Amino acid sequence: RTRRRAYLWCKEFLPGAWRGLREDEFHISVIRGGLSNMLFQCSLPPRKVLLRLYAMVLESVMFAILAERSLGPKLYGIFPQGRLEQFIPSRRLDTEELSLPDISAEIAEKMATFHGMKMPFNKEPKWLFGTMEKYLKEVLSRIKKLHKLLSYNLPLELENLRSLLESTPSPVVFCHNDCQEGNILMLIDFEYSSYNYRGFDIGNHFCEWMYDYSYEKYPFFRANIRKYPTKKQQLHFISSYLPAFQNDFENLSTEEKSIIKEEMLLEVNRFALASHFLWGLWSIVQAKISSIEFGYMDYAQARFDAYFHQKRKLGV
Amino acid sequence: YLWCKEFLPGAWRGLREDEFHISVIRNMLFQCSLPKVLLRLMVLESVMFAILAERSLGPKLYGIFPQGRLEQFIPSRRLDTEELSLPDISAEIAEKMATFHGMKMPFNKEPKWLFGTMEKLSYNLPLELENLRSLLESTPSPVVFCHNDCQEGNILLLEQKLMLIDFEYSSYNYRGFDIGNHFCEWMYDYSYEKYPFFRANIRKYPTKKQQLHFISSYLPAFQFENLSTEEKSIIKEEMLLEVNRFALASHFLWGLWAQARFDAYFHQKRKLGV
Ligand SMILES: Nc1ncnc2c1ncn2[C@@H]1O[C@H](COP(=O)(O)OP(=O)(O)O)[C@@H](O)[C@H]1O
Repeated sequence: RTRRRAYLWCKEFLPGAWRGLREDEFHISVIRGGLSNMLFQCSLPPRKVLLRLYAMVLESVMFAILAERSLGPKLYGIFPQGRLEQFIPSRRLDTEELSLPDISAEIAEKMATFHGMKMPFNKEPKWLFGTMEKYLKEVLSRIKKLHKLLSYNLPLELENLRSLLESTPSPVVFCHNDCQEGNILMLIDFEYSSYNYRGFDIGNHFCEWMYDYSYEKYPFFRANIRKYPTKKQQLHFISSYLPAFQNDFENLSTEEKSIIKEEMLLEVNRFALASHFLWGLWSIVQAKISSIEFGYMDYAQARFDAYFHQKRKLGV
Repeated sequence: YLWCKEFLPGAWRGLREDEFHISVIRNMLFQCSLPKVLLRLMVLESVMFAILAERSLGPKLYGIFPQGRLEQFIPSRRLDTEELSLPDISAEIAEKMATFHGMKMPFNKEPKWLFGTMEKLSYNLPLELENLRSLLESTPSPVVFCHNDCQEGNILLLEQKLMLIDFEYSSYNYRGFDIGNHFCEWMYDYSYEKYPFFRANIRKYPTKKQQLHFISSYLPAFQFENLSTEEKSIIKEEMLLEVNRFALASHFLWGLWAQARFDAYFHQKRKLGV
């Protein structure tokens, strides 16, 4: 029987009707069936709950806290396999919805709210170039494809970037770091969340207009470089973002306002380069150490070609 | 620090060593301050500490990472044993311990922690835990979010005079245990300079009157407690059985891996009827 454990958690953690409720009447339905996150719609007929099984205290102290602040589902029980999580009738929102004005703004301000937070995690801005440096080292028909990636001269370019981004001031704030369409229901899943350059969070969100992972045929993803936010679009994100992040912002002069936004367009767009390089690196390492399923070298090539395309567009 | 400078905001990022001074206090406790925070050197306790922190009924939480934590330094002395009997303190601890109980928490609601922990000289035991289980296996006591460690040296008289800290042991448990365990603490002084570091007295244990002025403060801060005076007495009487029998749990379990807490457990065994 599929419900093998399941019943045992829901009876034990959820109070009231779940307290006595016999096994003959435990109704569970699968929602997502993953190798490192299975989802389940356990209920009774808190009437329904979301079971989510399969160094990191981060994305569980995080989840808790957002459940305290009404900005995430409630935490109805936690245990070393997963958690029982409030069910909210909801769905992942697909890549094509991100450009909507309705949804875009919201995300911009929610990401501003997120960056606003002050949290009990390491504040040393290590995550970005510490991870990238580790992966580049690690890296050094597949055998074939890797060469074409490595022929780009990744070690050099990585310091070319270190240079470029070190010239680009970006405030250090608690970033989500994976703010793409499949993590917005409300903004969820903090696997890779940490303190980081705000630039990365945004630019990585922009990069994310290009890639759709809703896929069951290899390579399991689609890339549309002609789908990155336009200038007007970017600005508009930033201008739903700034007033949600700086209380002082709305009363600045237009030269002040305009100067910021001008400077922030440069910021997030140079950081978008980091998103291509980080994830490009990440993907290659997964083409080896992955029990998941995806087209990781293809994804790599996609991320890298963007990266070189990207930096031609910027001209520096 | 590292650790401190790694996690704290402001001047802390700019600090160096030597330029920072900690100060040992008790695994270990520490006391770090600028040229102040508590340094305590897994996931499940972190989730716990933070939620409590978030409900502003704990010290502030600044850092949390695998082998430890960084907390609000809360200017105060800790109470000593003799203060506990004070009608005013005892009452406040009863109102505090009550809310701490009425909190929803994301953990196991089947009391396993109690029996489980005990499982985990000439005193030949386990067959004693067997009565101790069966007996308490009867006693109905509503489950709640228990502190599991209400000693004087865990209650701060800060400079509503007090709040409670140090919840390393804060499981879900039978209400009887928490309340009862606190009562057992009136009997144990963890002062005394000489060996064996403590003094004890079965007479300092709260009387019928004392533990009642206590449990009549706790029920309002829990419970509408408009209910008839006769319904309140039945609630009180009710709870005494539970409180005092579950005080045997207190004694016994407190054979932390010397301290003849047993001598008392056998005592309240005669005194109880069972
Ligand atoms: N609290 C919740 N209540 C109801 N449905 C949820 C909840 N969280 C996630 N889901 C469902 O799961 C999908 C997203 O799952 P997600 O957690 O992003 O995947 P993964 O399990 O691989 O990390 C959405 O389509 C949504 O319907």
